[PDB]
Amino acid sequence: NMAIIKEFMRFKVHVEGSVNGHEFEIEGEGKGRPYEGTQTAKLKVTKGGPLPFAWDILSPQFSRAYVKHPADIPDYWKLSFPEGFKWERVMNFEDGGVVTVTQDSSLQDGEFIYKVKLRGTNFPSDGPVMQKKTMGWEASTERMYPEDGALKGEIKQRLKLKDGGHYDAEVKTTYKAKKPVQLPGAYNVNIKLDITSHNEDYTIVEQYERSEGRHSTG
Repeated sequence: NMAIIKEFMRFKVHVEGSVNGHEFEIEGEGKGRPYEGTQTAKLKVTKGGPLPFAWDILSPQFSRAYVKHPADIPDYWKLSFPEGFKWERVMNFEDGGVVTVTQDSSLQDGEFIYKVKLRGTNFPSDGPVMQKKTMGWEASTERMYPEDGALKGEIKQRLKLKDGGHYDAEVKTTYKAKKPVQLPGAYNVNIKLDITSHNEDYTIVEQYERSEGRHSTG
């Protein structure tokens, strides 16, 4: 797979979603160094803009081919190619907001292709998501473990707030290769996602993300 997952790779992403009933679409493209764990993306809202909610609930839904791993931890996402992988995620925010996501990752014409579907519900109208009071994610650690023939990850994820403090989410994701792939044992993925630029109404947004697997035993 080192022959097809090159040291520099591009991707395209399409998102269809709704948050508290507000429909939208995003198209974007990105690039990065899969073995170094780094990538950038530029996203454009193509339907439903400007979004009446915080961009930050969308940013983690877009790119698992770009996680650096030690040589002795199998990289489940890279090994799944050429066929690729899918994932499903649930985010429970502390004020009762919920985001559920499904995703398909494939490799076509030498680029990764990501398709995301998202449903956000039950965000309070006066809360930090619908009032756009958030200011980016703190760095996170996703605790990975194999279960039921799939790879699971759990995160206690924290969103900075305008007026101070944090807004918390509990996140669980199941990642599933489209063909049999060697599952890793338990380990951690450290993630930091930054919004590097955006226009005033967040209809054009650029991101940078660093993701690195680390042993949690040994």
